[PDB]
Order: sequence, then C-alpha cells, then structure tokens
Amino acid sequence: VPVGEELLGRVVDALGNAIDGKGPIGSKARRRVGLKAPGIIPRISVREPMQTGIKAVDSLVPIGRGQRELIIGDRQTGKTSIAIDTIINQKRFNDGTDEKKKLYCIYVAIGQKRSTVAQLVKRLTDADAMKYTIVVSATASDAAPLQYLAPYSGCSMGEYFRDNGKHALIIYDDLSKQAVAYRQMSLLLRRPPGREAYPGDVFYLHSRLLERAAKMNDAFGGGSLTALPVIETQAGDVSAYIPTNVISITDGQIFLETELFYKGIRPAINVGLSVSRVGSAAQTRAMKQVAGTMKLELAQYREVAAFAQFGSDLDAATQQLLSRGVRLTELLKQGQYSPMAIEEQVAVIYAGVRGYLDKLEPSKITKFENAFLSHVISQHQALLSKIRTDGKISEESDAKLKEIVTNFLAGFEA
Amino acid sequence: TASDAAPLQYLAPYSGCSMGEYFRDNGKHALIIYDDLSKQAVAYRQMSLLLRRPPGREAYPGDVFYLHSRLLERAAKMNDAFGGGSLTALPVIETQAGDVSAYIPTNVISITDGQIFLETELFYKGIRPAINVGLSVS
Amino acid sequence: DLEETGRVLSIGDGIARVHGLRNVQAEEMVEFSSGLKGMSLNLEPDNVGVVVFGNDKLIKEGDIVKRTGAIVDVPVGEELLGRVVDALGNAIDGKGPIGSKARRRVGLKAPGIIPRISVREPMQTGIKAVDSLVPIGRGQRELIIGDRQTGKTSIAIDTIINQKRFNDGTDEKKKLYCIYVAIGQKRSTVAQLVKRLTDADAMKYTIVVSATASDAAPLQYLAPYSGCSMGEYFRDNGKHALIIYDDLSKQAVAYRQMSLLLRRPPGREAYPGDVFYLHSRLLERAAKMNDAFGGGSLTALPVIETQAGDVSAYIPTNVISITDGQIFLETELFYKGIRPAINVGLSVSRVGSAAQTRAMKQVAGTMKLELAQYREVAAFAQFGSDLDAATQQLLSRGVRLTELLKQGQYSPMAIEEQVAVIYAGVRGYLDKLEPSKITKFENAFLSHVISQHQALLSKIRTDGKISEESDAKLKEIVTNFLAGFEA
Amino acid sequence: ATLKDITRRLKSIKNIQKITKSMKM
Amino acid sequence: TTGRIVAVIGAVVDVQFDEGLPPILNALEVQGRETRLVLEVAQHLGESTVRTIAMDGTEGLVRGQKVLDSGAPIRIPVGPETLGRIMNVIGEPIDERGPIKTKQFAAIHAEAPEFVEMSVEQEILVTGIKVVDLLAPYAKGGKIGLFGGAGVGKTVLIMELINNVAKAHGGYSVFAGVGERTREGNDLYHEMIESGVINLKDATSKVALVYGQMNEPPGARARVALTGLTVAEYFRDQEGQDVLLFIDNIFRFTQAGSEVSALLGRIPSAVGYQPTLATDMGTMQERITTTKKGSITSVQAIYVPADDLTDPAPATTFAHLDATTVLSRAIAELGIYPAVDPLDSTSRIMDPNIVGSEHYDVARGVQKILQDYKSLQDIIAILGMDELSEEDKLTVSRARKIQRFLSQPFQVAEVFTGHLGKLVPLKETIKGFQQILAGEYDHLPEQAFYMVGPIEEAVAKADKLA
Amino acid sequence: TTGRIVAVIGAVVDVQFDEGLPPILNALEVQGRETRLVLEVAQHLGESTVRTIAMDGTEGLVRGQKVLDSGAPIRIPVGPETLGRIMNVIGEPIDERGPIKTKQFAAIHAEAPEFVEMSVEQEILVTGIKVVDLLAPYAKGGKIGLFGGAGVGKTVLIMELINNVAKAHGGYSVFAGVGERTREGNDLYHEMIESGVINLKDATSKVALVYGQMNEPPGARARVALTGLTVAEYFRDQEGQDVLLFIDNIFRFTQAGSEVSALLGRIPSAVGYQPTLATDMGTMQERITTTKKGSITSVQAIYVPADDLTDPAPATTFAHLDATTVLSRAIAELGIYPAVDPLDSTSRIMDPNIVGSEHYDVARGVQKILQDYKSLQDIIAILGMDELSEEDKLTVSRARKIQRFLSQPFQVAEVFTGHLGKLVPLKETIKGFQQILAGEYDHLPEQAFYMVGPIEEAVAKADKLAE
Amino acid sequence: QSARMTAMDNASKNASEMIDKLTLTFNRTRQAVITKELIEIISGAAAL
Repeated sequence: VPVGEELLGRVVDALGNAIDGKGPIGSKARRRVGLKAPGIIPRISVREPMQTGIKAVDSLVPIGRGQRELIIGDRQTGKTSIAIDTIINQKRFNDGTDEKKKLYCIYVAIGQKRSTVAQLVKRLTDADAMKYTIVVSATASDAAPLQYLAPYSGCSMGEYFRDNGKHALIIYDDLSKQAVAYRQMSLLLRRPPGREAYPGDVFYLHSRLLERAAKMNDAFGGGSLTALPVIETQAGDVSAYIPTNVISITDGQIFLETELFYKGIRPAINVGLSVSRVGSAAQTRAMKQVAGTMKLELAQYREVAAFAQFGSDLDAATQQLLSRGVRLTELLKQGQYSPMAIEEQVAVIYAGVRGYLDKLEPSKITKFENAFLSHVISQHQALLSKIRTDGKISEESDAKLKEIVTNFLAGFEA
Repeated sequence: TASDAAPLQYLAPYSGCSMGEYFRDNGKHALIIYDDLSKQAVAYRQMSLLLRRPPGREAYPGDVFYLHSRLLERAAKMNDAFGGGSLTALPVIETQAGDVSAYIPTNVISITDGQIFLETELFYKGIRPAINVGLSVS
Repeated sequence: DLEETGRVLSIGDGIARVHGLRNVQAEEMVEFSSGLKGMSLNLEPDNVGVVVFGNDKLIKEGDIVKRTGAIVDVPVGEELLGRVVDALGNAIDGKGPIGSKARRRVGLKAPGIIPRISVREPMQTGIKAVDSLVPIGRGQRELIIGDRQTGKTSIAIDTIINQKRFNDGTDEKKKLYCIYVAIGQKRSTVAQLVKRLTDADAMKYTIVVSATASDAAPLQYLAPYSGCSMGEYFRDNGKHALIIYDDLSKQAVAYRQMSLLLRRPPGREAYPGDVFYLHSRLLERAAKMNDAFGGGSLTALPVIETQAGDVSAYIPTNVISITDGQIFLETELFYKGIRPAINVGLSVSRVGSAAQTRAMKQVAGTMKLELAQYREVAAFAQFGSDLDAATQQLLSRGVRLTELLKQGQYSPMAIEEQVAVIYAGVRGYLDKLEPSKITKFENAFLSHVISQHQALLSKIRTDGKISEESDAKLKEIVTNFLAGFEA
Repeated sequence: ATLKDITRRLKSIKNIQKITKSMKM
Repeated sequence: TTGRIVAVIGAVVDVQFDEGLPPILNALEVQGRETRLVLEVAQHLGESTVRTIAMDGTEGLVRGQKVLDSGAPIRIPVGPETLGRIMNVIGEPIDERGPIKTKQFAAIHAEAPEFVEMSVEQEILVTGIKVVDLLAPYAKGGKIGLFGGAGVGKTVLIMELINNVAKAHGGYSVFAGVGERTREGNDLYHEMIESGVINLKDATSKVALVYGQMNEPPGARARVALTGLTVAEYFRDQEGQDVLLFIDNIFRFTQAGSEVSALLGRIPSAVGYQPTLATDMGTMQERITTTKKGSITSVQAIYVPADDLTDPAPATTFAHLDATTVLSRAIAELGIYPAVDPLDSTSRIMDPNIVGSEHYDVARGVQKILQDYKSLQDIIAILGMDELSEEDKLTVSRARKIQRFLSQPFQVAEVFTGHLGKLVPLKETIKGFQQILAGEYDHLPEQAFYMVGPIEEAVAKADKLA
Repeated sequence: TTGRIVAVIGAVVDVQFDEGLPPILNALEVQGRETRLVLEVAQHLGESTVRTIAMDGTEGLVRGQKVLDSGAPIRIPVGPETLGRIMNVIGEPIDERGPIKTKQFAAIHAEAPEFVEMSVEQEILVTGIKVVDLLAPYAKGGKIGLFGGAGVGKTVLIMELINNVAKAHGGYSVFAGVGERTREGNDLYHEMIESGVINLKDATSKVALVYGQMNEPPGARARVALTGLTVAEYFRDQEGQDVLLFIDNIFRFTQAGSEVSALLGRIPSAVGYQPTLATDMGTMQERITTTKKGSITSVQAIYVPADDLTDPAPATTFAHLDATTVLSRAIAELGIYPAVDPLDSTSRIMDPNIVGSEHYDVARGVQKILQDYKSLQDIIAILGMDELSEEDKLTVSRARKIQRFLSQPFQVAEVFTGHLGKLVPLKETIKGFQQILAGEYDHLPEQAFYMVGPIEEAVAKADKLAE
Repeated sequence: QSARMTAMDNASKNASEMIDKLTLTFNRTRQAVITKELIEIISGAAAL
C-alpha cells in the first residue's frame, strides 16, 4: 500500500484509496502490509515520553515512544476518548519547531460505523489535528478481508515514519472487530475453528502486528512507532481469553471500568489493574519526581478503603492513607478534549502528593485545580516554563511552588 | 406419547392444529392444547442432532423458535368476511426450577399473547391453582 | 503377503495406518520393520490404525509391518519384588533381568460374582484418620481424590511403608505385597519415590510399574493393567496384594489422546464413549476371593486428580462411581494445618467396620460421632460470643479430636498405638489440655508407652480390644503422664 | 458467574446463615 | 444368514451380509469363540453391511470372522425356573447352578401396552409398610424413585418389599442390577439367600436376579434393564400377577445409553447425554404399567449427578415417577426403621380423589404434626422444653409417638433382630395414626409404639412396660 | 533428495518427493530464497508427500518450488562458543557478530535421560525473596515454575532471580526466550552486557542466549525451546557443568503447537488444545533435567490463559516441577509485589527433614494464619467485625501485616515501585515472620510492613510513619 | 433482644434464600460450560 507524508490529513480505505473524495494521494512510496517486526539488534530501550495529556495516564501508566499500551474496557467506558485526547495533545509539539518531538498519528477504524468515523474526523478537523493524522477506515459494511487487513495497512504507513527517524503513533480501534473479521474470513476458507470459534492463531494475528510498534536505535534513525490498540471486554471481564491474549503482547494496559465511570471517576482508569511495563523510564524527571510512588500508594489505598467500609478501629497511618487516597483520586479526574501540558500536570499532582490538599474537602478539589492552574498559568508562567524546560523540579522551583500552593490555598479557603 | 418415534411426537402438534383449523376455517370455534411444547422441542432436537444440524444454545438447532412460531401463528381470530371463526391455543411449556429465562420458555413467551405461570411454592403452600398473579399476563 | 503382513500407508501423531494385515485380531501386537511394536486398535475395512509404541520417527510410509500373533502379556510373580519395571514389565532400575517364570495377560476379565466373599480383613494404612474413619478392607477399591498437591501420593506411600510390620512377621496371611503404578509422572518424582521407599526398606515387598511423562501414550495407557496382572498373581495364589494407580487421571488422558487420533467420536471433555469402561474393567479386577479360590485378595488405591475441587467433572465422576469409597483431600484443610488433609465429613468407606478391628471400633465409634457433632457447630466457634456449655463442650471435644487426627508423613502407626492415643482424647483426658499442645502430648505420650508399656500394647494387640483391665491401666498411665506433662 | 466465585459466595453465605440463625435463638 | 466381520473398532462391530440382512435389533452370534459373543444390530449402513454393538469384549475378533444372524433380538429364558437364578444380559446363568431351563424364551426388545390395554384407573399397591403405605403410597404399575444409599437400610427394604409382594399379592419380583459392582452383587446374592427370598434347595425363591456388571461394555449395561423387564413382563402377561421390577440404579441405565450413543458417533446433546435421552427412557419406562392382564411396579434406584435435580439425566427420569421413597440417614439415627423420611418422601396418588378423603386426611394430619414438631425442635433445645403450651406440649407428645409408630419390624430381618416381622394392613395403618392424632393413646408412653405392627401392639407393649 | 512444494496454507507446507522420502523430524531447506527457510517434516501423508511446519514466513512460496532434504533434524552450533551469543531456532547468530565457530553441532531433537540417570540430591537454593524462600524454597538442580496470567510478574520475577542468583553463579546460564516480547530480549541482552555477564570483547561470557519471539510463525515458536534446551544440555553432559536454564515462557511452546494443530488435521482435544499436548510436553520437559553427569536449575515462566489455572496447559505442567511459584492478579491488584499466592505455591523441599523445623514451623505458621484470615474475609465483609473474638481479630491483624511483610521492593522494579530493591537473607526472613507470628509487633501499623526488606525496616518505617 | 431476634430471623432467611438461588445458578452454569465446551470440540472436528 501507498505510504508516506502524502497521506497525512487524508482518509483512506484499507488499501490506500482515498475516501474523503479529496483527490488521489500523491504517493511515491509503497510498502508491504505484512512485514516482520524489526529484530533485537535494530532497537533501543524506550526512553522518550509519549504524553497523552491525561494525568491519570501520564502519571500512573506512562507511555514512552516505541511502546505498545492497550486501551481495554466494556462498550462505552471511554476507550476511544483516551485515543482522541492523545492525538489532539500532539499539536503542542507538531506546531512547534523541534522535529524530534513531533508525532504523526494514524487512526485505524475497524468494524466501526461510517457516521461515527465521519463524526471522528470532524472533531479532529475542528481541533486542527487532521494535518498530522492519517485515518485508515475499514468499516462495518467493508468486506471481512478489508477489516482484517486494515490494521496491517495502517501499520505499514506508520513504519514509513518509524524507519525514517520520524515518530508515529497508531491507534487500532478496535482489535476485537478485526478478530471477528479474521474469524469469519478464516472459517469461510474452511480452516477448522479453534478456541471460542477463532482460528488457532488469533494470538499470532495480533502479536505479528503489535510487534511492529518499536523504537529503532540511532543506527536506524532513532525513529519509532507507538501503538494504542483497543480491545472490548464484556461484563468487565479482563481475564477473558482474547483480552488476556492481547494484554500479553503489549507493554501495559489502561483498564476502564463502567463502575468507576458511573461513580464519577472519569477517566474510568482502574489504577490497580492498569500497568505500564516501561515504568518511569518513559517519564520526565518532573513527573517521576511527583508520581514515583503514587501508583502503589493508590493500589494500597483502594484495599484499605475497602477494609474499612466499616471504620474498624482505624489507626492514623491508615486514616492518613485514606485522606491522601481520596484527595489524589479527585486530582486524577479529567474532562474531555483538554489535554494538559506536562508542567501543568506536575503543578497539580504536586499540590496533592505533597499533602498541601490533605485538609481541603474532597468536593472542593476539582474546583481548586481549575482555580490554581488558572493562577499559575497566567501569573507564573516562569515557573511553568522552567519546570517544563529544565524538565525537572529544581530546589528553588520546588520552593517557589510550595509558596504558591500554600498561600493560594489559604486565600482559596477564605 | 413417550414411546412413539420422535418424528411422530414432532408431528403431532401440526396435525392437531390442522384439525383445529377446519373449525376455524368454517365459522366455527376450536380450542387446541399442546401438552407440552417442551417435549416436542426435545423430539425435534433429537431429529436435528441425528440429521447432524449444528447444535446451538442448549444443543437446540437454530430453527426451534420457528418450530414453534409456525405452529402457534395458526391459532387466530378470523373476521366476518372469513367466517368469524377462530382457533385458541393453550400450549404448555415445562420450566426447570422456575427458571423462566431458559431458551425454550423465552422462545415461547415471545410468541404467545400472555402466560399463566404456576409456582411450586404456591402449590405446596396450598394456593391452587398455583397461579402467580403478578407475573402472569393476558 | 497381505495376510500376515502389511505396509504403512501413512504415519503421524503416533498413529500408523497399515494396509494388509488381513489376519490381525483386535488389540494384537504387531511389529514395524525398525523393531518398534504397535497394537492394533482399529480394524477397519481398508486398513489397520496401529498405535505405535515409541517414536514415530522410525516409521515411514511403506515400512513393512508383521503380525506377532501374540496378545499383550507381562512377566509376573515374586521375582518382580523390589524392582522398577516399565509398562511392559521390562526392568528400568538397571539392576539386571527380572527372573520371571510366569507371564500373565494384561487385560483379563475380573473374577465373577461367585468366586468372591465379603471384604473382611483389615487393610491398615497406619494413618489414624483413615484407619479409624475411612477403613479399607482387603479386596476393596478405595479412591484417594483431591486437587494437585494435597497429599494424595503421601497416603499411598505411608500405606506401603506400613506393611513392613506384617511383612517382617511370621503370619503369612497378614503380609501384603505392594504395587505402585506411576502414570504420566516425571522420572525425578519416581526416582525420589523409590528412594523414600528404599530408605524405609519397603522396596523388598514392592514392585514399581512406571509409565512416565515421556513414554508414548499406549504405554501410559497400559501401565495400570500390566500392573494389575502382576498383582493378580498374588491374589489368585492365596496371597494378598495392594495396588496404587497414580493417577487414573493421566491414563484417561493417554487413552483420550489415542481415541481422538484414531478419530473415534469424542463426547464430553473430548473423552471417548468407552472411557468409563476403561476404568471399570480395571478397578473390578480388584477383589476378595473365597477360600474355595484361595482367600487371596487385591486391594486397589486408585488416584484421581480433581480440578478446583470439581468432584463432578467427568473422570472423577466415573471412578467415584466405581469404587467403594473415597478419601477426599482439601487444600483449605491442608493450609489450615490439618495434614493429612482428609475431609472427614465427605470421605467414605462403603465396606466400613466390616473391616475395622474390635480394638479400633471400641474407639473409632464415639470419635466418629463427636466429630460429626462438632462439624454441626464448628462454624459457630469464631463468633460464639455466648454459647451454652452444652455446645461449648462439643467445640472443645471437636478441636482436640481434630488435633488427634493430625499426622506427620513416613511414620505410619501400629493399630495398637492409634487406639491408645485416640482413647486419650475420646475418653476426655485431653479436654483440659491446650489445643496447641495435643500434637506434643501424643508424640511424647506415645514415645512413653512404646518405651515403657510394650506389654499393654501387646495386650490390646492380642486381646484385640480394650479389656476392662488394660482400660484401667491406660487410665493411670495417662492421668500420671498428663500430670507430669503440665508441670 | 464462575463456578469458582459462585462456590466462594456459597461458602461464606452458608456460614453467615449458620452464625445468623444462632444469634437469633 | 452368515455374515462376515468387516470391521472392529472397540465395542462396535460392522458385519457384512452377502444374501439377507438382519433387521435392526436382531442379535447376531460370532462364530468360533471360547464364549458367546452377541452383537446387537443398530444400523443399516447400506451396501449389505450392518453396524452392531458387541455385548462383550471384541478382543481377538478378526476381519472376515463369521457371524450368524440369530434372526431375532436377544431372547432369554423367561418363566418360573428363572426365579432365584442369576442371569446375564442374553439370559445366561452366572451363578453356576447349571442351565436356566424354561419352556419359553422372550425377546428383550418389546413394544409397550397399546392404549386399549391401558388400565384407566389409579389403585394403590399395598406393601404393608406403615410409612410407605400411609404417606407415600406406591401405585400399581407406577414407578418409584428410591433415594438414599448405604447404611440406611436400602437392601433390607428392597428385600421386605419382595417378601411382602409375594405374601400380600402372590406376585413375584425381578432384580435388574444395571452397572452393578461385582462385589456388591455377590453380596446382594448371599444376603437375599440368608433371608430366604432366594432358596437354593427348593422352589420357593421369590426373586430372579438379572445382572449387568460394571465391567460389561456399554451395550450390555445398556440392555440388561430390558432383559430384567422381559422377565417381569412374563409374570404379568403370562400369569397375570403383580410383579415388582427393581432397576438399580436408573442413572447407570442412561449413562450406558450415552456410551452406546457416543460409540455410534452421534452428536451428544445438552450436558453430553444422548440426543435420544428421552426416547431411550420412554421406550423402557412405558412397558412398566398395569395392563388388563396384570401389572409391573418398578422400584428404581436414582443417582442424581452433581446434586443437580435439573440435570438432564434426573430431570428426564422424574417425568415417569409416581412416587419417591427417600431413605434418610438422619431418621436412621433416631433408631427409626425403616428409615424412610415422612416429609421428604412423596407420591402422585396422594389425592383424596384417589386415596379417599380419610386416607388423605390422616396422611396430611401425620405430616403437619411432624412438621410442627420440627419447628419446636429448635426452641426445645435452646430455651428449654417449657414455655410449651397445654397445646404445644401435646403436638410434641403425639408427634414423638407418631415418629415411632412410623417405625416397624421387618420379617426380612428376623434371622437378625431376634424379633418378629410385621406386615401392617392399609386399614390398620390409617386407623393406627387416626387414633394417635385423635388423642386415643395420649396416655400411652412413647416406647410403647417403637418397633411394633398394628396399634393393638402399641397397647400390649405398654402393658409389658407397666 | 529434492521434493517440490505442492500446497501452502500458513505455516504448514506439504512437500512431494519423487524418490527418497525424508524421515519425520528431518529439516528441509526451501530453494530459491533470500533467507534460509527450514521446514520440519511433521507427517507422512502417503503418496510420497510429507506435511511440514515452516520455521519462518511462508510468503512468496510457490506451488512447485524446490526443497532439498537436509538429511537430519535441525542441528545447531553447540559448545562454549555459544556463550555471549544470540541464536535463532535454527542456530544462526542474530546478533550481527559473525558465525558461531563451534567444534560440534547438535540436533535439537533427542531422547530424555533414562530413569537410571536421575539424581535425588535436594539442596535449598536461597534467592533473597521473602515469600519464595519462606514458603516455597527453590532447590539447586530442581525444576522451578513461575505460574501467572498476563501481566502479574512472571518475567520481573525471572529478572530478579537472574540478578540474585544467575549473577553470582559459577557455571553457565542459558536464557531461551520462547514466544515472548522482542523488546524484552533487547532489554536483557544490553543488561547482560552492561553487567559483564555477556562480554563482547573476550571469552568471559557466562550466558548463551536463544530467541524465538512473538513476532515469529508458530513453527519457530514450537521449536526455540528445543534449541535453547539443546544448548543447555551440552554444558550439562559434554562439560558436566552446573547449568542455570531460564525459559520465558514455556506456555508459548504449547500455544505454538495448538496454532498449527488444526492444519495438521486433528480433532481438537478440550479447550481447543491439540490432542497430543501432554505427550508433546512430556518428551520435552523430560530433557530439562539434572542428571548424574551435570545439573540443570531450570526456571520456567508459565503463562495461564484467561487466568484459569485449570486450563489444560498450565494444568498439565505442574507435574513437571519440583517447586512452583503461583502469582495472582488478585494479589497484584492490591499492590502486593511480588504477587505470589502464599497458599498456592509449593516446593518439594518444604520438609522439616530438609529445611529444618524452625523454617518449617514458621512457613506453615504463616500459611495457617493467612488461610484462617481468607476464610473470615468474606464473612466480616458482611457481618462486620464487632462480633469477632479478640482471639480472631488478632489473626486478622497479624495476617494483614504478614500479607504485607511478604511484599518486597525488587531491584529490577525500581522503575515500578519507586523503591530501592532489597534482597533479604534466609535467616532475616524466618526471624521476621517468627516475630510477627509471636505478637512482637502487634503495636506497629500494617503500612509499616508494606514494601520493605528486613523486619528492621518495618520498625524504622513505623517511626517515619509515626508522623 | 426482640429486635436482634427479628433482625437475625430475617438475615438468616435471606441467607438461605440466597443459598438456594446461588446453588441453582451454579447448576445452570455447570451444565452450560460442559455443553459449551463440547459443542466447541464438535465444531472443530466437523470442519476437518
């Protein structure tokens, strides 16, 4: 299939043909949809962050470039949103100067509905994100084989950037409908059905694909491909065969629960069950500094929060644990379409993780974050630009910050 | 009955239905009682597994809902221009442990025009007919 | 010659499909050029589906297959004792050839209905829980069932070890030869197993048939029959023999594997319609003969591995349904400190007391009863904010009796030692003792009477029961020892 | 609905019922 | 006809006939075998070949071996000279008492009593057992589900029924062990013998035993219940008695069915059973009834898989049962025997429109009282036996008298209980309980009623108990 | 011999030979390819046609293409010059450092050691991990298995063992990556180097590596373990050394087989698996073993599909192990790492006669209390805790603290825990638990026991938490 | 004491009812898994 910069801002089908009726693609390069992923020697450990714009994600399940992180959850728990916010957050760098920080995005729709995709490409256009996105569409009425291929097609368009020292991000939305397509294509070829009716090689179907997302060493351009595949669970059951098949390929997962979602926790990220196999190596020091132990803290918080759903003569260390747990949980909450800048995340998490908010009322926290962030963005962009620039939290920045939060907090609780 | 080949148990309700249809078709009024559609369903499934048709939910063949819709669509109230006659069907379905969500019971509930659910609890407690007045409908 | 020989049409997944062999009988042993044996399981119109006994690397299309005319039989008798043999009776302990005179056929029909008599002679394990509450008699078939790692093989081993008390004795009607069949196990486990048995000097009276993890399906399949035949030689000759099948779960798998590769129809869990018949024809060959036939016996301890305690899964259902009782082991119990993990409420012995000694019964009986009673109330304990002293009594008897059923491994006891200890709590002597100490009490108490009082135990033993006298002597022995004990 | 979970729940409810009937009397 | 064996796959033998193909169900004899090998026919694969199921090990068969169509289904010696003998599936002796020499032979695959042979009415069959006859009345020609196993008197109850059928109805009984453990049959044998129901010396045996041991192949454990059926049908269709049929146990019948089914390569249905589960059962159950000539009554031992009463095996089975006899270990522990549970055991014919208001009311009287007492049972133990009302103290007293009056001495256990067996009559049964309910023996003491026959004995025991 | 390709369907290729049919297991090389494609003969279909499994991609193959019988099963470079190198299923270097100049070559297919070759020495192998050591001790030369569903800690645990054991080990090590993540072989290789276990300049390499990752066709995945294991058997027998074998993840060998199984024309066994699962596993697992010649200490990661330990694969593997570490997402979910399940982990050396009664009574002591607490969990859940006997609310206490004292910050997961890795010595472990069980810390808070090494850190952490 | 009695009567009766339901749910599930697992095997086998 066609490959290269010509596709950016265009909507193609699973074979490369345009479907935005905006003219032929001016493609000069082609690429086999099915190429084995680069081996051991051509890559280097994932080290550069891939900022989503989402605190919860960027702080607890960090994503680095060349990394594969899965978005998984039941219907409507918000899986696509994570992906859109991510694509939108990339304007920051794409509108910038630095070409190493830029990230071209690819969005592969599979089994989805044309009006939904049309809705999708509209929003991307309204956010001025199409310019750096390619959208491969293989929808509900497209033949099974198109839906099946679609992921490999889109992957190949992403390797163009990966193999040329550029950076790409691909969303496979979703890998569930592809498996069905594969299953159909495969049964119609009379290949004996296997577990759950799928081909005995559905693991292979997805491993082959996702191994292609990778970080190449400077010897190969230092480019990369980051993948965010989506999988739909049923009755929030992540132990399910397909769900685990794919969780065992990627470098982590973001699990969204409908319970959390209804409860007000949006994103519905389930701290305990989500992971990032890259750890802090995919995080800026500013972020590592603030969220270094938070993840296991919140895990341990969810447990005791359950163990005292009966205030069982609870000590202090656990009263403190429940007091931080709740405040921190409120800060990780976030709305849609407003991806935050890394230094913005560090400022607000900081406030919580440091205990400055342990005496504020949980209900207040969301409002406070909007007030506080407002203040620092407007008045203090010198501290934001330094944290952002140094990329760390120096001793004075850390002191200028303590000063701001504590005082603003007080005036705030007047 | 219990000793006739499955094909005869399978057939039985269609035959009785045709007999009820003579009355419906001639300005007359008949009543047909299928006891039970549960066992007819297992007779038809025995036939279907022996013919090798893909077993589905509860090993029942894909067309068992039609085994029943075709049959029960024939009960009907004609208008004057066609005789005014009629056929009334009271089909019986046997649930296991009061489970009214099973494949067969649901099938049949989605065909008839109401149900009369009798409860075991009621029956022992001495309420007979063991009708469940909240659940039952017309 | 297509009558006495055939040619391989295709070979794969250990199934050979031979053309010719027109005269072969069902289940006949045949031979491939290379020397490999095979057994004819499918005699079809146009071919023989042969089950290869080895690596099918040594068989190619066209290889010539010849009939042996012979059906599968194995060595048998007293020379196999203290030997480690494969499923075909071949020696694998590298100690030299087995000097076997008699050879028996592996699959024979069980002794009919007339040639037997009620199971009446005790088959003692040395395990108090079993011996007092799940009694095994000679000719009985009792299953040991439980999840992975619950203590199943340990029961069998302690049982084997235990027979030395009678095997070193003079009374030849109490000796019990042991047979241990290992199916699907890894070689290091058996090696470790035979070691433990050597160290206890039980190999002298034990035969080990071993069909391990890397042995072809058919050998794992056969193993239990070929071991059965070996134990039949004893049964038939007025001698008594014990056989442990470890496990029947793995052999079922071996059989399922051949069935499906020969393409026979698969039923639940992919098992062939004749999997029930594979075990029933095996477990029925165990029986108690009549004097008219020698009075000899064959007791069988078959092991079944359940999954997540699903005793109703397919194979566990068959075998439970075939045997005379079950010893149910449980993880929860195991980790709670009850070892052996026998779930006393669900374990059973259809044979029952028809197999207990009068000595044991004298005690077993009230123990069985206070326990059943505790089991009714047990759950209350942990929230018994104010129970009457009636039931508070049964909780106490409950926990002490339970502590008396505990037991370390490799140390099977003499029936006389078991009743002496059981008597202690059953009579109420440990009721004021601390639960945490019963294990220590018994140990030392038993050390004491095995040291100082071998004349009372010899009585109990001989008189077979607890005389009014020995009763009184025990009272003093325990009331003075206990006093000593809490000083 | 896992035979495992179902069993886990039955386990804890059979005890509850027992301790609860006791407390009633 | 003489066919050849074309294929042998486990217990499924395919036989090809040159001229003349045996119909389905015929029994074929394999030629040249130490012992008798009967192959039942199951299908006509076309091309002159039949697909059969062996009734015993096919070990050794040879493609080409000769097979002789016996031109009929499995036939067996039927009649009186079967009583007390033990027989195979194909009517062979397995007790070693020589040949079963009868005049008639009866093919086992028989159809059932045409509608016009059906009896149109419900009659209780009396056994003389107070609990059974009072609370869970057997039905003539009906089927009874006997629950409970060991330790609870299952075999002694099966043996008293036998005796009481011979006694009160001059009817004989058959015993079909479907998938019996060889150990347990031989033990059943000698136990009937010691209690007389079987007599090796004379001709007073009141039972014929038919066995399908667990080692037998699917097909054999599949048919032996039919063989037993055949025998019983004779004492009804030839001598118009009231025979008793015992199938132990009804679950192994069904299982044998599935094994056979799977072997014939048919797709299993829900839970792995046979597609034909309901017909396999119906073609057998239906031959058990009251025809104009007589009636067969069947006591069927039921095994419920996974304790799941909605499991296809059990569920199907209840379609035919007219009553359940629940043996209970708890009751036994009260010393009460027969250890039948008066509240768990049931019967379809416990309808005033069938047993008559009197019978129906007494029965419903006995149970309620037994129920009420059950309630109080909890109180008594905890808060102590006294907030008890002039009323609450009477329900208990009587209930406790009743519980005992429901126990009884069996003539089968005389060689052992050193006590005389009692066969209480239905009339005596209803009166008995009527009066206790009534309050006629409230003065009598509990133990006056333990292990006795008719109420009269409750009175006399009281006398000897001062 | 020369055969032709007659059919291609995925990883399965059928070949027709005119004269001379290559035996089963023989490797054939496809002619006309930029890269070496090996086909392992799987079956004799008859008609001089063999069915085979491809060791690589089948794209671009053509019906009629030529294929030469190599005359022998896949044979690989075995010997000391494999150390510090990275090999293929078929023995080709994949590290770009040139040929592997071994004196000998070995076929990856071979019979397992005979019964009279077995050894029964049983020496505890201390690891520094509280849980393992305390409750399910590993044994030198024994077979160890780490069971776990996706993402619960199998690999990290294998990672900290390489650090706490492989690194000091005087003998070779063979790490075979079977169907796992490519990113991971690159993380490990470069870590081996940065720590000198792999030396690119000299012959001081103490670890050979073999890889057949998740981006490979079923065929490669069904064999790398064999290649890996074969390298290891050499150092065991031909050199007689003490080998350390790491396989991550052996489940992949079995999934590989199930993936081509249907194309091999087989009726599926239960759960979709192939009918030869156990035997396929047996002839392999039986070679991974210590003998009288040499010693192998195999640590195998075992994936658990759908998290179901009864799945035919995980289920079939228990019997091949002497010690098992079962990890659980339910434990992990609470933030307790390593997420070992204390009541589902076992070791054949948890014997008073082998580890001693102090070791043994503590272990069992810890297990009783965790079991005791497991049972109460569901009940205080609903009925609450007031009604509980002070005797029983103390075991809830101690249990919750032990549950924590069992967690530990690994040195290979600082990127995960934000805590410095701690390695605790066997006596510091036994003692720490002994005291908790003894009531000697009923005053410190649970949290003080979470993510710490030795018991003293729990005491210090109490103060730090004291405010 | 009269309210604890009443509350514990109910609790106990709810428990038992819950018990009866979970048990029946257990058997339905147990039967469907077997059936489900078996149809899956048959489908694979028939496709060959």
